[PDB]
Amino acid sequence: RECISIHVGQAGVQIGNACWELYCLEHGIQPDGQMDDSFNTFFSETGAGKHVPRAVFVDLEPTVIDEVRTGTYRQLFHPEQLITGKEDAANNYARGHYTIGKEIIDLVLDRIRKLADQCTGLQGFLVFHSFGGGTGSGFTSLLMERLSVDYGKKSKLEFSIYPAPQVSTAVVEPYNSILTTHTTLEHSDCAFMVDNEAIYDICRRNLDIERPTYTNLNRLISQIVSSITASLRFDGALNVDLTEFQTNLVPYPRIHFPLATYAPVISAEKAYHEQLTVAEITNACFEPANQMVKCDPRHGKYMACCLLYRGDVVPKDVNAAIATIKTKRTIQFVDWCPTGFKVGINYQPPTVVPGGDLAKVQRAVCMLSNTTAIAEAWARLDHKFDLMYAKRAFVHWYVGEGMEEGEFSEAREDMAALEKDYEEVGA
Amino acid sequence: RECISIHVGQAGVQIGNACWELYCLEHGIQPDGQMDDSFNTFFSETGAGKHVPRAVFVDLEPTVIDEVRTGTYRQLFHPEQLITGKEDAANNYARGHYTIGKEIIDLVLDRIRKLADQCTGLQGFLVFHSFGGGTGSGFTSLLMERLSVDYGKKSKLEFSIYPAPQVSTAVVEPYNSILTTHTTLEHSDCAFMVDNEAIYDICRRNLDIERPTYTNLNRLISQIVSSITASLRFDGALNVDLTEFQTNLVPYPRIHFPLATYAPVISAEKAYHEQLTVAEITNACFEPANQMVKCDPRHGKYMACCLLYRGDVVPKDVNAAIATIKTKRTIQFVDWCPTGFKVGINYQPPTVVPGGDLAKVQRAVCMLSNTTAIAEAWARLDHKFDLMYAKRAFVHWYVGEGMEEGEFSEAREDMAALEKDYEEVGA
Amino acid sequence: MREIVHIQAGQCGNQIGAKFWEVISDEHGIDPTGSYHGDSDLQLERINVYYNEAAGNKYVPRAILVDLEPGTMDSVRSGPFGQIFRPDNFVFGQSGAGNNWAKGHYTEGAELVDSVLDVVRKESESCDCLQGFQLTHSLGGGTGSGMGTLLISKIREEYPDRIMNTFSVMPSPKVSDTVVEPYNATLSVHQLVENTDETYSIDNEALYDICFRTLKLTTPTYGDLNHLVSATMSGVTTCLRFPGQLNADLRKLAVNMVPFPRLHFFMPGFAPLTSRGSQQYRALTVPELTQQMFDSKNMMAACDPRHGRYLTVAAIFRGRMSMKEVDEQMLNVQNKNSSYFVEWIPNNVKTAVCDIPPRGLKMSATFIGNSTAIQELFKRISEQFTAMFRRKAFLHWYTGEGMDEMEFTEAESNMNDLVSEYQQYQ
Amino acid sequence: MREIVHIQAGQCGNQIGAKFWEVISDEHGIDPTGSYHGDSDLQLERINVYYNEAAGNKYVPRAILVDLEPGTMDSVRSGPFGQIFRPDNFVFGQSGAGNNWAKGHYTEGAELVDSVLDVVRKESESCDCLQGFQLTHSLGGGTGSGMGTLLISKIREEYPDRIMNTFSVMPSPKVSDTVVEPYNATLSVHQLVENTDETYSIDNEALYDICFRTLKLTTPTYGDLNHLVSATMSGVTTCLRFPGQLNADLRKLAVNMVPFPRLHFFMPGFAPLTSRGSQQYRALTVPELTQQMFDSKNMMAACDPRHGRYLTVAAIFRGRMSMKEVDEQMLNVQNKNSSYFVEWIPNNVKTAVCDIPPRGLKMSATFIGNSTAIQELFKRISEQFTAMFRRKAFLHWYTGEGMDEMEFTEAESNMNDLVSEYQQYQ
Ligand SMILES: Nc1nc2c(ncn2[C@@H]2O[C@H](COP(=O)(O)CP(=O)(O)OP(=O)(O)O)[C@@H](O)[C@H]2O)c(=O)[nH]1
Ligand SMILES: Nc1nc2c(ncn2[C@@H]2O[C@H](COP(=O)(O)CP(=O)(O)OP(=O)(O)O)[C@@H](O)[C@H]2O)c(=O)[nH]1
Ligand SMILES: Nc1nc2c(ncn2[C@@H]2O[C@H](COP(=O)(O)OP(=O)(O)OP(=O)(O)O)[C@@H](O)[C@H]2O)c(=O)[nH]1
Ligand SMILES: Nc1nc2c(ncn2[C@@H]2O[C@H](COP(=O)(O)OP(=O)(O)OP(=O)(O)O)[C@@H](O)[C@H]2O)c(=O)[nH]1
Repeated sequence: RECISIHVGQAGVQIGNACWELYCLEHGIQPDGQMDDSFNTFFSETGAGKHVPRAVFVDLEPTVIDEVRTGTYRQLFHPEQLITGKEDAANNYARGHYTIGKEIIDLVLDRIRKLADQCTGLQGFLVFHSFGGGTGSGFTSLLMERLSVDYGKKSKLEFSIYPAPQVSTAVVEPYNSILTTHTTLEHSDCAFMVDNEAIYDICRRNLDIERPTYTNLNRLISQIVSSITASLRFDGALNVDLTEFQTNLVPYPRIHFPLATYAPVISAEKAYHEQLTVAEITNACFEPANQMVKCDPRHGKYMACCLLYRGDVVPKDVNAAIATIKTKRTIQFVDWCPTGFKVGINYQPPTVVPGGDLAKVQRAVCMLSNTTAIAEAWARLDHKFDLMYAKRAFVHWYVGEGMEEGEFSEAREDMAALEKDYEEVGA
Repeated sequence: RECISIHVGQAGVQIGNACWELYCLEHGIQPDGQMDDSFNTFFSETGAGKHVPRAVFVDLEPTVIDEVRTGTYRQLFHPEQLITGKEDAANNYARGHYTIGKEIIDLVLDRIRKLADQCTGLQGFLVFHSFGGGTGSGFTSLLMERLSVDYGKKSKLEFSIYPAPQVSTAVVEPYNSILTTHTTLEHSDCAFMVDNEAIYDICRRNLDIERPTYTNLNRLISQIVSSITASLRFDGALNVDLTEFQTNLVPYPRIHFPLATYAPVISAEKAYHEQLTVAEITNACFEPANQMVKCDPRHGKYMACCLLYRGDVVPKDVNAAIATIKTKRTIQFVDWCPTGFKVGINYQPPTVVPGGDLAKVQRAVCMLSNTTAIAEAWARLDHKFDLMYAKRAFVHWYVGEGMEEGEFSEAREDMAALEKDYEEVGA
Repeated sequence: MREIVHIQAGQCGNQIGAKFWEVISDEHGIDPTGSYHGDSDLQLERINVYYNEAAGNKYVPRAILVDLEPGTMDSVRSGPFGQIFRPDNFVFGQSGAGNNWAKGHYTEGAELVDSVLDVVRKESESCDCLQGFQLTHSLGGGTGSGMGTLLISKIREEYPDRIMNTFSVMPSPKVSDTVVEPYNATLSVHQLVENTDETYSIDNEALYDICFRTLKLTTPTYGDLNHLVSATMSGVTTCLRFPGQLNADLRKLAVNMVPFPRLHFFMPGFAPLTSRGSQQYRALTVPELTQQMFDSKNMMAACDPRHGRYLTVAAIFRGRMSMKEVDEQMLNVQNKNSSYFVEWIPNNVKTAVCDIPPRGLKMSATFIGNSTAIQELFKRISEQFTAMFRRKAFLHWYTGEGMDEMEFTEAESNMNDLVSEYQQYQ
Repeated sequence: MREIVHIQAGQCGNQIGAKFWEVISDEHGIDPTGSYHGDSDLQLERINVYYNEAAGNKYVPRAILVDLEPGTMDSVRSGPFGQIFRPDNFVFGQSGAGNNWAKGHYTEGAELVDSVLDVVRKESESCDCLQGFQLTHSLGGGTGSGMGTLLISKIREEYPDRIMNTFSVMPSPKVSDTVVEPYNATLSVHQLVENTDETYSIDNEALYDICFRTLKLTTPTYGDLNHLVSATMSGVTTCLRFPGQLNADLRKLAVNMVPFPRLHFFMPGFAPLTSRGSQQYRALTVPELTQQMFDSKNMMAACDPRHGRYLTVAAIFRGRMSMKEVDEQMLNVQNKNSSYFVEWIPNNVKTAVCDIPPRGLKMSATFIGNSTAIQELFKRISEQFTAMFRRKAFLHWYTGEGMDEMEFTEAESNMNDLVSEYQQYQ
């Protein structure tokens, strides 16, 4: 069993440098690149007493590759794997795809090809990017379509960072988001999402970080993305494979947009005063304010859910916990899937970073919930797009790249068809 | 078993001084000319505690012989073997052949004759030159024809340096290349080729030498030419003789123009981070950008191939590697030779130069591939020749030497017949 | 003599199968290395009925562990008794089923079934006389339900005269650790009813109910649940492993307990099941444990037997006891519960006894029960199957492996046939 | 008494021949220097059947190592047992064949064959009574196929009454370490079918398949492959080296296994073949190893025997065993596989047994098999030969030594004759 993880854009590599420091600390791998079958799925054996990750950090702008090369994790990462471009994407879906995209994909597509030949147990893929700009929308979408025609059958786990309703960083983000989702709807088997304002809510009420930064945001992202693959790295009472997220969560091949949320999140001084057992974390993960994406699940219905635990978590009590969740009539499951639960247990506990904001805990859970609650988020994203599309705002840049008004309307009606399906399936 | 190696021209002796330093370092021979049956095939026993190579560096211009005489390898090489001329060839195929060639061949042809009498196991010959100028075209071609009438049956391994399509050093190089190939087509049993721009590509993407020189180019040439004879010097699991390159690569007596490429090529800091096993080097040697000559093998078909390894390389895994190459439908073998593979193993590992650019590796491979991919290279060389031949460009120098328009047309139609055969055999 | 070839399919099947070889190895007195250190000579007399003689007086088990993932075998091989199994029997693939019946039945199983059928063939030819096959699998997941059911059909055509024992755990609505459990359950029972002559329908929630009420353990893990179901496997195969006053082979149980060919889904049980603190306050006599066997709590299935009627029940006793007390106790249980026993059979209680009880207990008995109450567990799986199938939910993953929706409709018709059959004799 | 003159031609032939003298020297108890240190008297009783008495109780082997290059002898002479061979037997040329059948058959062999024929003549006259010749060569290359086949024809005319044993490894399409292998293979079998009365058709990929599946070694080198094929050479010559209850000479095997003069290309095998970790989990009894011998995995050729039918098979057992178990096991293998045995022969299984097993094993057996499945390996060599010959590819090097293309067409006709002959009796 093995897997490879690529990173795209500023959002990807800032997760990449932040998550791989956590992976090397779990397996006792020092930052200098050295210290049995637990680290094999992410790290290779480099001859004798040395390892290397199976990853590639690619970005068109060189601002982010040079600091990783001259950072503290210089010897851990391979220097040739750190790919750097020549020209910036400039928050344009077209520019990072066609002009700058076409001249660099030939290096990375052949690189990951030969990087798979030394591998033998490639279960799938998981990518890290953000459709809020150009590199994570244009270059990523070109990568997904050219990988699906080559491999196709293998899974792809998309982890994109979407914008909040009112809070945002860019101003032309819905154009990049609506254009790239036209290609991501059919080529992605599953795609987890994260919001930028909701994650601030996680650290505000619970962790009490009144002045957080993107460094603190990525550390709890590392807990999420490492928990889903914790079953493959270590043994457990009920192990779950990476392909389990395709069968048990995707009821239909185009409805593959689940939410995400994680618990417990607690500070140092609060960790010793709060009791930690499976009950409150099962009550807290379904809490609407503790979600990683701004969607009200009370308005919608859950299609599918999967619970994976870590640490000393016995199976007799967690089955009682979900039984209390089913009889709770606050939330409501859909009639098309009454047995909407997938339980998973792992003995390896959650680790902590030296000097990190998160405290140590004997157990944890990662809740990925499939629901129709993202339909109102997409309609709101499409609603704000119609105001700018009617005035032809920010259109002269994209048509100056080579595109035209055709795919603008194709992305609109395709997003309208996505809304037509989520209202039909929720009946 | 023994062999002798001569060198011609600037390109030959700059390979000669660069390759013989590597040969003396393998067998523990100090540069001062002294330190059982491993060094016998290249070096003789000079009485007691002293050796000498079986080679002769001949060049018409004296610029290159005097520096070897006053260099650092003064005592290693015999002073009488270092032959020097009187007048420069001046990038003229005719001048280095007839005017200056005829007065010096009588010294070297009789010298190598008596140099073979002390020898007893002369397997063949291997020469080093370049048809991009005059000495490696005129004086070499006169040497090959006068040696084939004397010996004939013995093999001859030509290692010529051909020009790139757009990059070049001289300006009248296709006249020298097309005229000398009329004689080299019939007298050479096999002829490996190297390009000047492709080898820069080897050190750019892989070794990352942004400012290389011809010293660095010749060191990896020494790894190539020493690997093909590594089976004769040291014992191996599957030894291959020098005559194996004649039977297993030449399907027809006039189609004897194979390509060359070598792997692994990796820098010092990248050697410790990259894993080194037989899989990726077998995937990398067939890579079109890692070739030593600018030809696209995807356009053509492989006629014959031979893989020779070095170091600790077991036979069970390399047979699996070539099996993965056959089922890979990216490349395609010709229907006239389905079993187009010749495997070779040697226990002696690849050595490194003190202070050299290449890093140490536990194993390596040298891939000499026979294919019809050189046909488009010859047609491009003939295409650029027709533009200059129509205007009679640079013709007054050759006819001033003694020649005329006859052999210009004979070289043209003979090269046209070479193209007619490569398109017929590739059907 | 009457060798039984063991087979372990799926994650749960390997776990309960691993506990099965552990608990019986202590009864026979086998070390984890494989050498004999038993105290009695009768332990070695019928050791060949599962094991094989080897050099150095070593005894290797005939356990063929099959799974579509490699990590499951590493946990079993690295167990306490993991070193006794044969390395050749550890045959397994690389890609898991991912909880899909179609993958383990058409694509992942078809490439592996050719390899495992050669392993069971050589083991079956080396024996003196083959009796049956003892399977451990789960209706949940893909490797247990898809591949585990497929190999039985290949063994059915190869050995049509031999019996087929299957200890099959199946899901429940209250304890459900899988979203795609009713599809795997509904498709598996279609294959089990035609091929298997014997099926022990065990429910997980009943094992949680058994450990909670009568045992009252503080922290029951999966290993404690395996100890209950593994004891029932050792209890049914007691008569052909030790002497007894009234022996009953596994075929003898089949003739008594299978009145019709499709009514072979039974409700196993085990007793005594007591806590560590409530042992001194209890007598080990036969009448008190008998009423515990017929109690709804002791049974390892969620169906309350008082909602139906017993077709035919078997009680395989163990230990030195009075035959009159066994013969009189089986009378009064059916007399004062005549409403819960069918009137069209004069005597429904089969019985058997052995002389060598388990280690650590003086007397014991194992309950096997055929009743019409088992249909309650099938219809709740049926309405779960019909609820998800009526809008084609979670079917597109099954169709990728060439599976058709007609087979889902055929499995639904067989599921309707099962619940109607038990309602006929109620 | 019945001396056998050994001969080693080619690189691979010298390697497997070197392992052959190594493995039997341990069976007889010979030091690398040449002195006797065996424990039993029977080891010295039939030591003269390969070796010769010398001064100081030294025993020199009758191994005539021939090769067209000098470096091969340096590796053999510098081996562990390289010092026991006679220096006079090390006869060799200077110029290699370069993987050309024509060079070793017309030019390089003709100048050397006059020297080596004097070496085998003096060795054959010094013996008490010549039995046969044991050859080790390879159909690949030029020195093994060209010169190794040529010396047999000279020995055939000189000793037409004596048998000719040839352990000939041959290429395969999956494992091919030579470009000009089908030309050397197609030309060599034309000479082998007319001269050699015995031929053990060994395939390299099967030895890789044997070491991978049943042995599961981590890093098999060529030396490990030589241990398998060298054991088969020691197994066939066991009856005329130690006492046995049913002796079978090499001529006795020929009369039983060669039903027609051209059908002398067999499929050898050896058993038991077990890993170091799977030895404790296995019984050394006779019925379990017998089914391993008839299994497709144990056979040292890529042809699956289930695609054809056995002409006649031989099993030369070793060690103290029950004759009834050997006589009853050979019955059931042909009874339950009657489709894979010819109906026009009533009994196809030859058998033999010896009392002195190999060192380190208590019981063992060697499989020799004649079957119609061997034609599959010939036709794939034929279509490879026809694919390269139909456009005259790689023929101009052969014509330099005076060879004509008619001989290639004649070898192609004989290759068509071989595959049609085995198809007749299928
Ligand atoms: N009484 C026990 N029940 C178990 C145990 N392990 C799992 N299970 C239960 O059986 C259910 C499904 O059985 P499995 O774990 O074997 C799923 P399977 O391995 O067959 O498919 P894949 O793992 O997807 O390849 C599972 O959801 C549990 O409710 C166990 O150790 N003991
Ligand atoms: N089982 C083994 N096979 C070997 C061994 N050495 C070589 N071979 C195989 O036999 C094939 C050809 O046999 P040889 O190595 O003897 C070639 P030969 O010496 O006869 O001709 P030249 O070396 O060209 O003079 C060869 O391609 C291998 O597939 C070995 O040590 N063991
Ligand atoms: N949660 C989170 N989001 C991030 C982080 N880094 C970047 N982002 C998001 O990434 C978005 C911008 O996307 P990109 O396409 O990567 O922007 P870029 O790489 O600078 O591209 P150019 O402006 O064209 O050079 C912002 O809106 C952020 O919300 C991070 O560390 N954590
Ligand atoms: N790769 C490589 N090529 C070389 C090297 N040295 C010379 N050459 C090639 O040699 C070519 C010139 O050929 P020559 O006939 O030897 O030139 P020359 O010896 O100076 O002859 P004259 O100009 O007549 O004196 C150039 O185009 C180079 O590409 C070297 O060290 N490495």
